[PDB]
This record gives sequence, structure tokens and C-alpha cells, in this order.
Amino acid sequence: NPDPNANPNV
Amino acid sequence: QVQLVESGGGVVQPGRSLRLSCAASGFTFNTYGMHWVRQAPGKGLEWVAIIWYDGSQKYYADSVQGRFTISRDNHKNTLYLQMNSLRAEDTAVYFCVRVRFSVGPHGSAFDLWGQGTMVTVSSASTKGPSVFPLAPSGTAALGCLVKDYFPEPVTVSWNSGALTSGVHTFPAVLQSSGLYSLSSVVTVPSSSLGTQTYICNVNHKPSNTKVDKKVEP
Amino acid sequence: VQMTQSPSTLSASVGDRVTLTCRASQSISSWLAWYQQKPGKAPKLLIYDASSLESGVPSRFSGSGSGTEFTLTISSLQPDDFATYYCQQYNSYSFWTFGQGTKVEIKRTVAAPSVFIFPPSDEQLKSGTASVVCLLNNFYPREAKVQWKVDNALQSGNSQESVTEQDSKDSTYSLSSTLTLSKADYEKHKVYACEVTHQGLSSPVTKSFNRGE
Repeated sequence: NPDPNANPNV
Repeated sequence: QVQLVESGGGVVQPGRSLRLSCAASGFTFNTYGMHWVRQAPGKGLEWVAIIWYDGSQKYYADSVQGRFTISRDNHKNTLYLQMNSLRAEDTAVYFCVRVRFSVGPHGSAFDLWGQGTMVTVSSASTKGPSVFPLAPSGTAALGCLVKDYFPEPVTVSWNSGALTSGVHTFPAVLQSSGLYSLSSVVTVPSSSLGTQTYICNVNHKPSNTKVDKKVEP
Repeated sequence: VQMTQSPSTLSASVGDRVTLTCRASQSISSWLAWYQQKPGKAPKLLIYDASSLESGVPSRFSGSGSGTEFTLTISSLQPDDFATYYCQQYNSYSFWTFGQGTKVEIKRTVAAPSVFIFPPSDEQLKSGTASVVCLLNNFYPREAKVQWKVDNALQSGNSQESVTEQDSKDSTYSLSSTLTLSKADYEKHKVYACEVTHQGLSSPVTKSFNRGE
């Protein structure tokens, strides 16, 4: 269950 | 400089598709997570979708899952929103949004927003307004009622622009018919009713409709 | 997570310290941001991580709080700080949700509306519909009650209102209420009245006409 709020940047 | 420029918005029928684009410049776009955020007329901000910097994950709001897809071109520095199965409820300004860069496991706030592009979803037919006087009976009020037009916008001037003080052109209201209506009013010295002529100039570019209506007491 | 802002509007003057409140329905730690938005423009980030001042933002903006209770403070309102302010959470497994905004409007002295009533135009009547418009001009504050009476019968569901943004010169509002009836229903009655209640008026004002007179 991945967190959609995790870091989306490089 | 550092900017986001959206395009692709317009008026579209329900059930149809539309592709929004957002051109990024001035920063290393292919290292940022990016979002779409929307704002319905008169309402607050509502998140739409997120895409990771490398396209490897994407998430979507309940209302757009199965209908919208977010994508990016990391060589042209462009973000996309493919909008399918459009419905009236999708009417809104759409903003492309950059997430503030962060180190570590967590995402951050939204630090850069584009100007927005407006999507209007409606089955209404294009149609020019009917324009009716609001007749004046030590200050007098008069105006023009601009009724039953689609889509937005119209522009209203008074006396070809020579009349600006005291003019209030109200925001359009969307009627149950799906057509818009507004009124423009001006207050003038009631002693000037006979002496000055008052004409409202309505222009509805979507329908190439131009009306100049004289309002008399 | 639902974000709730309070107050929904406040009235303030240049030079005032203003403090806005944001509440989260459950704890969001410090993953909270504040934005400013002006009409027709995109939002601008002010504060992130509940108390960090965003790069390039004026130092009069500050943020405080954690968990469920947050505030934004403008130490001294500048003339360009009248806008709507949104808070927004980005807590783990919580996606992104915004409060409904707090509008900071310009305070000024009370101004009672000028009230005008306009009967349907003869041109519109021939088309089978009657629009009756009530105009409230140049009033403050924005709170106003406008009731349509037709032969002393309170109307409901057949009118719509429009309000201007605060006027840049005199900081007042103007409002229109438009009552819409078929031609046939219009001709069924004689007296059409607009009744306006506003704090600048000691008693409600009613403006009316007799159909045809």
C-alpha cells in the first residue's frame, strides 16, 4: 500500500 | 523565468474528451512531482491528480478515477491531463501545480501554480444574448439586462466607453436552462436623464453578436 | 481529512494584525500549508510545514500550530493583502485537501444600500417572460436580505442574486436580485415589491410598483 503523499521528486 | 503555462481549455459537450497541457520553463521540470488542481466557479480548490517526477506513480481524486489520466513529457517539459467522459461537474479552472522540492520520504506543499485554464462542460448551444433596458423612473439608476446567452463571456460598455463612473456590471448567473444572464447598471444624476443619452453596448464574441441598446426613461 | 477555516470572512484595515484559524478533522502533524488567492488569479504559497516561510514571501506572514489547530498571522496588513486565504493538508495517506477559505475584506463605515426596482421591459414581455430586477447599490457590509413579495406573497425559488466584488474606490458592494416569471404568471398579479434588510437601515426598505402603472 504505497503512500500517495510520499516524496514525488527526484 | 520560472513558470507554468496551461492551455487546452474550452467549452466542450458532456461525454466528450479534452487534453490540457502545461508548459514548464525556468527549472528542471523532470525532477519535480506535479499536480493538477481545479477550482469550480465560486468554489474552493480541489485536488485532481499527481504524477511522480519519473511517471512511475500516479494518483487521482475519486471524482476523476477512470476518466482522467495524467502524463508528462520530460523532454519537452510539459504536463498533460487527458480528460474523458467529461460532465457538467468538471466545469472549473484547472491549474498545473509543482510540489515544493523536499529531501526525505515525504512530499511537500504546492510552491508554483500556473495561471489556470478554464474548462466548461455543457450541452447548451451557442447563443447570443437578448438585451433589454432597465428603464429609469437626486440620483437615478438605469441599466441593461443581458439575458440567455452561451457560453461566457460577454462584455458590456456604456456610451462606447465614455461612461465608466458609477457602472456596475454584475457577474453572470447560470440559469437552469444552462444559459447565462447578467445585468449592467449605472447610477447617473437624475437631472441628466433627459439631457444625456445612455446606450449599453453588449458584445458576445462566441456568437458574433453585437447589440447597442438605448435606454430611455 | 477535512480542513475547516474560521472565520469565513473578516473585515480589517491596513495596518491591522490579522490572524486566521484552520482546524483539521484529525491530526496532520505539521503537514499544513497556507495560500493566498485573489480573484481571477492563481494561489500563491505563503507558509509550508505549518510554520516555514516560503522563499520570497514577505516577513509579515507567519504560521503556527501542529496536530489539528493552526493559525496564519499577518503582522501588519498591507493594501495588497485583501484576498482569500486557504489552508491545505498533505499528511501521510491523506492525499491533498483544502479549507474553504477565509476572505479578508476591507473594513469601512456602514453604508446603507440605495434600492431600485425595475419592471419587466415591454420588449421582454412580448417574448413570454418577465424579469423583475431589484438593485442594491453601494452598500457595506455585504450582508443583506432581499425578499420578493408579489401581492404580499413572499416568493421562493424563482429569483437569483449577483454580488460585485468590493469596489476598489469606496469598498462597497452592489447586489442584484432578479425575479423570473412567465408572462402569464406576471399578469396574474398587480403589486411587485423588493424588500431589503441591511444593518445600515433602521427598518427594512420596500420598493414596489403596480403592474402597468
